Amino acid sequence: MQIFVKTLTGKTITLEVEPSDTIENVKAKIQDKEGIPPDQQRLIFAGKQLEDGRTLSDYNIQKESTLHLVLRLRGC
Amino acid sequence: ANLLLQDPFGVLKEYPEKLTHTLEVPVAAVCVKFSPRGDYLAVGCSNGAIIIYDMDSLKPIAMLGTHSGAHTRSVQSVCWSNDGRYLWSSGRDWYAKLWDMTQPTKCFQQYKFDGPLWSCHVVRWNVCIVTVVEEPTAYVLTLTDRQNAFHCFPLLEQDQDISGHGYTLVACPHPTIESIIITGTSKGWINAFQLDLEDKIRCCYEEKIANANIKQIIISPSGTRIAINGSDRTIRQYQLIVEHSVSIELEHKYQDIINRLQWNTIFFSNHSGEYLVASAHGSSAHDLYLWETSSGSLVRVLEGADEELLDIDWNFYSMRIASNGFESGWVYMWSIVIPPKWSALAPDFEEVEENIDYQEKENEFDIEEIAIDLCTPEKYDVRGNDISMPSFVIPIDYEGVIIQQHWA
Amino acid sequence: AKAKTRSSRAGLQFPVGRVHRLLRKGNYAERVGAGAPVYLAAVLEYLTAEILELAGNAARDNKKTRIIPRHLQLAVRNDEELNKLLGRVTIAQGGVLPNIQSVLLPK
Amino acid sequence: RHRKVLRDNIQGITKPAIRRLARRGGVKRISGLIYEETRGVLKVFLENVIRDAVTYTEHAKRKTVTAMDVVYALKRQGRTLYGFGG
Amino acid sequence: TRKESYAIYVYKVLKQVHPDTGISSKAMSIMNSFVNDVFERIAGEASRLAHYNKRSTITSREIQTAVRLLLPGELAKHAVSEGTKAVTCYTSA
Amino acid sequence: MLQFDKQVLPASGKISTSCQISPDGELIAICQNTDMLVYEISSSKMMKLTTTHKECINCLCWSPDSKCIASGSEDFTVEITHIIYGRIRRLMGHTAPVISICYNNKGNILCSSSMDESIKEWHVLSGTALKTMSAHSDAVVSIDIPKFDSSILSSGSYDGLIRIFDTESGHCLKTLTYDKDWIAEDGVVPISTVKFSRNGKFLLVKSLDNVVKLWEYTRGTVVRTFLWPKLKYNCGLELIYPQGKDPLVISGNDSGSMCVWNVYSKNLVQKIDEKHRNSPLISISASYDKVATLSLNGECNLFRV
Amino acid sequence: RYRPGTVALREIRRYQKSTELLIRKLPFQRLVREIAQDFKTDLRFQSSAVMALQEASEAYLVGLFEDTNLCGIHAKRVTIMPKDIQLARRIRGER
Repeated sequence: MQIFVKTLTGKTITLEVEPSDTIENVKAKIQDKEGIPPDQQRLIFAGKQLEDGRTLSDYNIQKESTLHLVLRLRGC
Repeated sequence: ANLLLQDPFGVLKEYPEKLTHTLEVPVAAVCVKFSPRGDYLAVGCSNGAIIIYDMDSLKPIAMLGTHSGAHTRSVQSVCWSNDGRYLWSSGRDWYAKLWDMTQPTKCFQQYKFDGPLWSCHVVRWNVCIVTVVEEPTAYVLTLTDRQNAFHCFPLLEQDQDISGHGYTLVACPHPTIESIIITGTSKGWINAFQLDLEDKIRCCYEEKIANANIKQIIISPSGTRIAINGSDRTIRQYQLIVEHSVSIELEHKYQDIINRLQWNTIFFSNHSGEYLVASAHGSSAHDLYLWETSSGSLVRVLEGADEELLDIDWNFYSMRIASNGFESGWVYMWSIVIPPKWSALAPDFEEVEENIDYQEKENEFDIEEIAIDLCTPEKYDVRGNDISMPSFVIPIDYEGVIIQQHWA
Repeated sequence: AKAKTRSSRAGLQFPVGRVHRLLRKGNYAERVGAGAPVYLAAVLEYLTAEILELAGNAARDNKKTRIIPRHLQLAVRNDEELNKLLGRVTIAQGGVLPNIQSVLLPK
Repeated sequence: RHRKVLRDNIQGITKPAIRRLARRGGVKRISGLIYEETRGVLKVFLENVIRDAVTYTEHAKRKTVTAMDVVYALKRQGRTLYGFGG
Repeated sequence: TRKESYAIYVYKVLKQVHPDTGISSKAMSIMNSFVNDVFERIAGEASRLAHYNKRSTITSREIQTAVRLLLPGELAKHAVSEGTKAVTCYTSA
Repeated sequence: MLQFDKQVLPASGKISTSCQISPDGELIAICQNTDMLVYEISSSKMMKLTTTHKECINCLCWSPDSKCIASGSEDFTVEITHIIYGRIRRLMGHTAPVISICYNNKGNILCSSSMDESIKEWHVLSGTALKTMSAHSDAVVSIDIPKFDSSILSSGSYDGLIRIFDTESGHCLKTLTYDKDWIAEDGVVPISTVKFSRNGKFLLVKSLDNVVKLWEYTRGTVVRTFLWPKLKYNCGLELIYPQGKDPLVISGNDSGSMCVWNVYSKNLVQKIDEKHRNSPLISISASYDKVATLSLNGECNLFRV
Repeated sequence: RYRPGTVALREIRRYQKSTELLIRKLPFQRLVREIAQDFKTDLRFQSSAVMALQEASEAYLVGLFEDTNLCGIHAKRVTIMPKDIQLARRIRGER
């Protein structure tokens, strides 16, 4: 099923995931689409920061939701 | 804390960058310490006051020290109880006043010491570790069941002399163990004494890091990293491991390379200490620093104030940085400043920042029984905090409010 | 950022190879600190960034893509504290700031 | 020991003093609105020279603003001063 | 012959603030000769300043007193901040 | 599930506007014109009190520790008075009348409405003006704070709007419906009373067409509606708290008929009509187990699970 | 009683012929410490480095008044005014 991982400054992506996918599985898909490493990613849903080991079903993520991604660029 | 649940998103950034507030406190102030929740800000003052502000309108709710137990001399430190109800406050009047906000201006109990005081740090609301001047042990002040006898157990094993290791000047209790308290000598050794809360105290760690006069020791709130502030111009963050048997190793060092200056105070972030915030010492040091504690580099610099800054407090519930003025006495305050949104005006508004290419659909030319609960308060907020353990609200002095309209 | 080409390590654009050469074959002092050309290249890049930003802004506000010296005078002299750094200097081919003193307008 | 932040010593550059200063500048009649304008001018001159006087000392890590540092502050703004050396 | 200038290094900063614009060569010779002025003005002042104090090394501490003198007002505070941030990144890495 | 315990007050007399039980659940303040009837529920004792106010006091707010009562009326007076020690403070700020106010959950910032499309904020001890909140287009009737934290301020008003504000910096934060403009329909039914819940995650609204809805504002949409088997009263609303699992919403009709809705369904189970049957109802409140009623004639009626 | 304006010319020649300092010392040395408060706190002033600031501020104001009085004369009058001082500073570059 389809999600948005719409990032803080204003633009959206379109991913294909399963609700049984891990967040790190979704964080892998962002990295395949952006090169941004999964350790610098925080995925936010209903204001709640989702953990790498948990699934999409755990957080009541439904079809065509908007997820929030907040990268932390290293350094300097 | 429900503002941030819909503020909306875009507030988790783990520092504040704009200074938003300024407590124009005329009587200059050394130490500042927020409440355990974001409610109040205690302001340790120079002339013996301890002003207590309500953080919501930047104006005080009381100034304790009227009825009993005013700190006559300058106050160096103030901590709070685990809930936010009591308040230990160590000053230079040789007293360590434990306050109770319930009976606000009246001290709960005090104790006369061997000299002036450097700090205090509260482990359980009664017991408190207090640093006597130039004494090779710290006299832990355990407020017993009887209010007259505080057994000042020496925080030192019976025969392990630390002459050549130094003199105890700081002690910060470990958060996630709560029985080990790490204490800093004056010649670089760091003693780690595990209280049994009997009085046996195992020396879990005694080691010199560098031949410096230790100024301040802080722990991350997850006890993982520990940073030390030497008298050399260096900050030494370690990696703390305890089950007891305790062990550290040098993760990184922090130094002013250009200006080559001293560090006044240092502070750690909420969760695991991903950020260190330090205040430099010399002239032209107008700004707190930030450090990515893993990469080791100077990530950001919080360019707010106009002159040196002494004490740093970081109440993560409000995500604020209180920072007292070294010169003016004024109390600068940074704050994560949210901007408004006009998408709050209507329930179908939307704020885009690009000229979006809306793609044509067809019909532009064509003409509840779910689970409802009202009983549980929310357990967490967007920062993962311990909300819904109801904080001790201030009791507004309702014995003296009735005159308080007339002449203070 | 990288490990070669010492400007890469500071993460700058202005070279620290060229600057550190030019601080020793310029006879400013005897021994140039190894930190010194980095800090000097950081200040130079910042000014070249700030003066190219206000130049480019005034180039789109006159509808043109590239930057000609008439934009550089407008970037400097309209600014409050870049004009003061460049007070005595004169930019070639670079017009004047338009102003007319008040009593010259009719009434 | 004692703690004073100064207030309004610019009123020490006195109305007769700005008159004597004007006399050496060769003027006959001084409008009464000069005496709050010269004070404005002087307070701007003193700032830029002290801010460079201090910046030199603060580099050399001192707490006394010595006479050569004042002179280098003047020498930098193209006011060179000749009775204090170097 | 090879006669070095800051032609490219100015261009690489133009592509970082305004990534769509270009620059005429006559207004590149200005920037080529603006930096060569601020260089010889900062390294000048930072070498009267290492000689009044009888040092013989241009450290990175002279270059920030020299910038806090020449650059006025808010260009001082910013170019100090972007100064120290770029020397810290040098030493650490 | 719920029944009548006792009626202790006689009906007629002066204008009865507000009834509020203090959160300790034993001290009730009946608000009439410039006099406060205090009724201790223990031995059904009585107590009379009088304020320094002049006109019809439309508002009432209890202290969270039951040690103060403040009130605002249409003559711009905003008075803060002690329950035993009398008048202590006063604020005097608004440029239009005030209808309702509420204390903070800390008791330190009473929120305060005006009718000229502006909510204003006061710190009680400093007695000055903090933040202005002027985002509305009508007489703003009810501004409610949740019982548990004091984070947010919901503003329902006579222009038919449900707009959530900020209390820290004071911007509007969420809207749940449309205005005169932006639909143009006659679906701009004004809102009479907005009430938060006990925990504060769900809102309750009562629009001027006697239809009560319960909003899940975090998601933006509604989950409950309550109708009776057009109004011209600013009648009171509450949600009763029985120790059973289902806590019932309560509102009053144009007449003195009060039915109680099963909130876990969308229907009723019960209706209270044996009291207030002469007089029309303007306000209600509750306590852990001691709910009062009111109408233009002040008959307070205890009930219990 | 002299004619108004002739004590002036008897006072111009007197000051121009001598070289003592025209601002009082102590009301100046206090002004320098007031202004040095902003840039650093509790400075000491090596006490010939205030004489180095009278002699460079007095000799600046006097060179400004020589350039003010030329502007007042140029506006066909003999009384300097603050709309002259602000001109002389604007022409030299200072303001």
